[PDB]
Amino acid sequence: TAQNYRVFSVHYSQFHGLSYSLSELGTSSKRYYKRECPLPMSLPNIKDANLDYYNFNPMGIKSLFFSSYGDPCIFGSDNTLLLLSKWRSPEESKWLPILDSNMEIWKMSGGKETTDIHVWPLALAYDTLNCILVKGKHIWPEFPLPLPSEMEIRMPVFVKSKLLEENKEIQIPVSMAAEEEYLRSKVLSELLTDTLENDGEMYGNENEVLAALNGAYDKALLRLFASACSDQNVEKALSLAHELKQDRALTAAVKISERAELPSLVKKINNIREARYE
Amino acid sequence: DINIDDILAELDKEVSPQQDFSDLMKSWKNERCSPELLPYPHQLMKRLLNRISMQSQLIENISMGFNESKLPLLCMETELERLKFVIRSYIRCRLSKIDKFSLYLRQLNEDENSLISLTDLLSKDEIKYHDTHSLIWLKLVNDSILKYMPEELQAINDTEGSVNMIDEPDWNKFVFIHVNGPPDGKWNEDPLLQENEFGKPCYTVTIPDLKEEVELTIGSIYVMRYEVIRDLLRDDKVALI
Amino acid sequence: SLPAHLQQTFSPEEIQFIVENEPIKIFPRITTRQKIRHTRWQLITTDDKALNNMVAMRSTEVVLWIALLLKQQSKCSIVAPQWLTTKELDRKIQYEKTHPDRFSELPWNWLVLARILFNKAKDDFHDPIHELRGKIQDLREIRQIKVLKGLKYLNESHLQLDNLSLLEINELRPFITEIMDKLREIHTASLT
Repeated sequence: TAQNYRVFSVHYSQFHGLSYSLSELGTSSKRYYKRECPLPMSLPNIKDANLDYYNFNPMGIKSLFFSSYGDPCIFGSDNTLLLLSKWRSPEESKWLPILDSNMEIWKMSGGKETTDIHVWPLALAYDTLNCILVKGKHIWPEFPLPLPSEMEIRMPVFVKSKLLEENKEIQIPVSMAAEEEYLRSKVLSELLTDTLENDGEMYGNENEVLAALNGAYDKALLRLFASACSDQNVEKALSLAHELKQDRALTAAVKISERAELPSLVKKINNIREARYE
Repeated sequence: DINIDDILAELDKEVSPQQDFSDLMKSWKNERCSPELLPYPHQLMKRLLNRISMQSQLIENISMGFNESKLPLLCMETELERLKFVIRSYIRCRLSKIDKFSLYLRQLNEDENSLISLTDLLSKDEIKYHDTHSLIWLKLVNDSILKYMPEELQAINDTEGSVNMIDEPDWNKFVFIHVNGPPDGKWNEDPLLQENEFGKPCYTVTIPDLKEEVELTIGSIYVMRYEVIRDLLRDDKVALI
Repeated sequence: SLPAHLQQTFSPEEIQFIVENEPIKIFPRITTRQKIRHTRWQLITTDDKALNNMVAMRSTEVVLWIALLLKQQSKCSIVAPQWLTTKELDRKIQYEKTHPDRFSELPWNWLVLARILFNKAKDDFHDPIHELRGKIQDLREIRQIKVLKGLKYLNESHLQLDNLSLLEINELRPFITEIMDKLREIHTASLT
């Protein structure tokens, strides 16, 4: 799959194993990012509804594409969307699963173990996978193609046991919702910062949405800080507000410390602020 | 656990044409179902005619300016005719209700003790229409009927007849209303609002011909007499569905 | 000046106009977005920021007359709301059959929007149109049974409903208003 001058490939053989190669050939500046580095994906476990597809596509690749900002994405047989983060720096590159789409399919169905709906991926815009939700016994869509639905990316930190335990529509509690919002905001802030610093902005919207994303980052960190302070956990609260990015939201942590009556936490956060003035 | 909504809400904070158009259909839907002729929103309609004039010169200037992307021009065009339809229907409905209550309006002008006047109630064009319609109807019934009747019975603003000469609007006409609460989102400043059972607040109003108090919970639709709901509609708390 | 059939009520095409003047989620099939290297939309009765930022194969929110106008072009495809699914309509049918005295929590524009999207969007539904229109007709019929049951309580004082649709308000407006007006006239003549 190629997008503009970037080329992304997947190799497999019995004597080499699964791997990927990413390159940017261009009209000039011929640089190859990674050549046949191994690919973290699970091949399918090799009834006729799946065997009609796996005789046709043995690798389990539903789709292979780039994001709207140029980050590579792959959709394996385990129905998870893997994005390659920090691919420009080969010593910091990592593959981030940003959708375990079976889990969100189970989540929108009210906890029912649902089989008759599947995700057929097409594209990834920023925080949104465009994909046809195919209903029926077949994974693939038919010729009267419906409108591709939108699936917001969620970091897979959802355990089914706790969601079944609290719900005696699956409603996520505010603690792990803040946890996934914090993680998703952090990885999306990293991706937007890398694409804006390296490739620049292709529109005018990228700086303001990065600022709002850092805002949603700090709001989720304060909601984790509150659950830390509710359990009289001073050290976890200090570790949570130590990762707080902006100086605007530290005063909110001071007010939560005032509501939780932890004056040593107030003193250490003010020492953090003292380090932050210079 | 720690409730964090106020500090996060105060951290989040760290005239417009669409509202004018929503107010225009609020006036239109309140006008169409009401028996009483509603007060004229003079500033809103003056702003709407100024806006439609600026859009008319804008679309004509872009037509002089005529890649060919004609879909914004089509958006301008159906924009203009749908706004013209709304303004036309509102003025036509209130002109029909002017024609229904000509004698009531001329008595209300003739009574200096009453505080309601056509300068506060009607436009200049509507005042002109009502006045010259009253004179042309007057002249038609003098040279048609009232010339041949004696001095007691040519009066058209009569009151002491066996049946009342002058038309009167149905003040207790039943109308569908949907409560919106206050126009603003801040609920506590309304003195008439009061909290009830099951969480939902209501407005309490009294029907005097039965002498009963009735509760109008926020979020539900009713049919009520117009005299009961007149003071809430003039303060713009309900919408006439 | 006003016609007699438009005197004290709205015509259904005016209801169509009113529900054409709402926002709706939609998928553009054209790109009007300015890149880093075309007359603007510039509307005065709706926010044109979502229309200036129109991106192909994304979710945007535009007004419904623009939605129908662009669906006629097929430059942009209208997305059905959440309540226009088979599961949500079955949930509404179950709520109607569960509580006989109370109407279901349907939107005010549930008949007019359904008719508009049936006659204008024949290829824009994830669920099939067939059972969707069947459930729409079932909800319409059970709401008709509930308003027929509730019309036995025509009171001189007042009468309340919870979640009746605007099109059903124009269904039942002249009959209810005239009958209650004459009942009130009878009782006010009955007063000393």
